[PDB]
Amino acid sequence: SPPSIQCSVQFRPCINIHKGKVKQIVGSTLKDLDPITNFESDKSAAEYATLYKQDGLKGGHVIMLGADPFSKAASLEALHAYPGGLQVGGGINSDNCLSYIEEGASHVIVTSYVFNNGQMDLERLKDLVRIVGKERLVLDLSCRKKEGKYAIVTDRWQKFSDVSLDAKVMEFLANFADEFLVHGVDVEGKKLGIDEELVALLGKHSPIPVTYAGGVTVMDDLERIRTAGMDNVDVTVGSALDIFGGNLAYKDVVAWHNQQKVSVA
Ligand SMILES: NC(=O)c1ncn([C@@H]2O[C@H](COP(=O)(O)O)[C@@H](O)[C@H]2O)c1/N=C/N[C@@H]1O[C@H](COP(=O)(O)O)[C@@H](O)[C@H]1O
Ligand SMILES: [Cl-]
Ligand code: NA
Repeated sequence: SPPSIQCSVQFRPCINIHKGKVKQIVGSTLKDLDPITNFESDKSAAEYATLYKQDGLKGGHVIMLGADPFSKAASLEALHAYPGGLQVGGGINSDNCLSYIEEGASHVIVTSYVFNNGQMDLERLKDLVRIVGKERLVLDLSCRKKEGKYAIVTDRWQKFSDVSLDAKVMEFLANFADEFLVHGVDVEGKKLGIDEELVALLGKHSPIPVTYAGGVTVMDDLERIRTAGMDNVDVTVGSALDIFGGNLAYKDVVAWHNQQKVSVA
């Protein structure tokens, strides 16, 4: 709870593009293998990107949710507005991963492509690193408590894998990923608070930077990210931000992000 001169928890914004529009939803209600929608807008994804660039927020992510091809064009708008500022995910694979780097993304975020038959596919994973480099790959290990563990979920969170999120998995995938992104899908988009157990896990055993996402609702929940995460876990807020129809002031969340860069001088 008291500040840290060494560590600084980053706010990592998001842009959730579904069927061509910017939305925030309860992602666990997507059934495309109607989702509960928290917010829709016709504002171009490029305007959210420009806002983040203005406030110096780096390492946020654009998600192309679903197969609709108009989501691809809206994502390139945001990446073109904020070159190098955004990670981009949503159906990244071997054949298109490099293309997203060449459109201004700093990273691609991957889950489903590196999973086959419920297992981590080592050869697919090595193909990403070969093409884009580990430094431009983010692995998303979003998960859901199942039989006492955190099972990783694939295919837009509509399939349980057979890999559980634990220390041994993170030590291994860290040889292939610059960073980890982890949604607590049970609580995601539902504006009810966060998963403290998952954040505590991510902060104890992740050897590379890890962003938690899901259910951040009030400013006090940002202080739990610090507390449970031992100042090791970055945090995403989506459905609660006032710019996505919530009650949480985006400007307050930015101020909190800058308050974490504590300088003695
Ligand atoms: N059903 C889904 O919604 C879904 N499924 C997968 N993704 C992401 O897409 C990316 C690519 O996955 P693959 O296509 O490679 O499997 C990965 O990062 C996935 O986690 C999904 N979308 C996540 N959306 C994010 O949920 C967060 C909101 O938080 P909140 O404060 O609580 O409102 C923000 O990060 C939103 O952009
Ligand atoms: Cl699979
Ligand atoms: Na959401």
